[PDB]
Amino acid sequence: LMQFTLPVRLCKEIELFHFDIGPFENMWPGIFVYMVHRSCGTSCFELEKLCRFIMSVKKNYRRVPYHNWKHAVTVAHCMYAILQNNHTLFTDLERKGLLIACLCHDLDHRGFSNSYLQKFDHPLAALYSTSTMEQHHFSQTVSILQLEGHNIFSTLSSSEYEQVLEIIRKAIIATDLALYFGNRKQLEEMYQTGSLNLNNQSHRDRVIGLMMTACDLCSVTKLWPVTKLTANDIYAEFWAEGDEMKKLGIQPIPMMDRDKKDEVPQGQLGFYNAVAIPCYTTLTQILPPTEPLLKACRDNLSQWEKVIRGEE
Ligand SMILES: CCOC(=O)c1ncn(-c2cccc(Oc3cccc(-n4cnc(C(=O)OCC)c4C)c3)c2)c1C
Ligand SMILES: [Mg+2]
Ligand SMILES: [Zn+2]
Repeated sequence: LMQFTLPVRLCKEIELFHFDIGPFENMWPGIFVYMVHRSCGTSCFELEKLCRFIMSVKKNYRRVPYHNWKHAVTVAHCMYAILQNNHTLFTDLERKGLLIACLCHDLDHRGFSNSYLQKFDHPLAALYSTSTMEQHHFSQTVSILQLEGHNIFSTLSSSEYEQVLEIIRKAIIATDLALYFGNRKQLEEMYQTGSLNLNNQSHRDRVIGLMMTACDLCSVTKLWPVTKLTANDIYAEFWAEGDEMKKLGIQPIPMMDRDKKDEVPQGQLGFYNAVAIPCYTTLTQILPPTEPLLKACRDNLSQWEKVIRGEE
């Protein structure tokens, strides 16, 4: 009989795709609990275990400029919006798994790409040859679930448990944006040829993968001041990586070269055209009620075009 509630402006705005979770770090756990309770029910997780899990998840995000705890909770909130706008398309196990997958999807990120790990010769790049950080993030998720009093999935059968951990693994692996391009091409073709079948688990897998990319990129779907200030955070990481590439004797790609600051506007255009727009385009085709993510992304592309024209 303990319903989590938010102040009125949050209670209403949290249901919208463009909600920003705000700069009050200590409200993020309650925002997440509010979302699980509304998306899943007060019954899906024992509150004391969920609280302990969220707090260990928080502790295992690092204080990097972008791939931090705020990103975790932001990506969960977009997933919550998709789930609440497409109620009857998702299983009970999918609703439980996917908000958790989003909270956990960047666990123990260090602010460097899979590439940099591979060029540095980091031990994780020997353990996990592809989707290096993303296998690490799942591995950290499983480690936190196995802490005493942290198994939020305790109530599930042996079957359901294997099923949810497999939804989470695939969800997290899909956030490897190298995998996005092929996934979306396949989903586009299936949607157009009419072969797309949500009863085919393999198809559901691809659709959940696209939702994961959509949630992961959701900074591009926010109010322009959120979008622009978040871009400054992600380039802070990208340029520190470029600095590290130069320290290994490697000229970085332009996106990671702080000497090519000037070129950010045009690089955002490429990003919106090559990744973001197509991502939310295909998502809106498959799940019509996600359309506000596409429309917001398009709006933000047009703000980046204005930056380029010196109209800001
Ligand atoms: C918080 C906002 O999230 C982002 O901004 C974001 N999130 C992921 N990615 C990303 C990761 C890997 C490849 C990629 O894919 C693309 C695709 C097409 C263009 C680009 N691109 C972006 N900037 C430059 C650049 O040179 O800036 C110069 C400083 C270039 C080339 C990145 C895009 C970006 C840019
Ligand atoms: Mg990631
Ligand atoms: Zn992420």
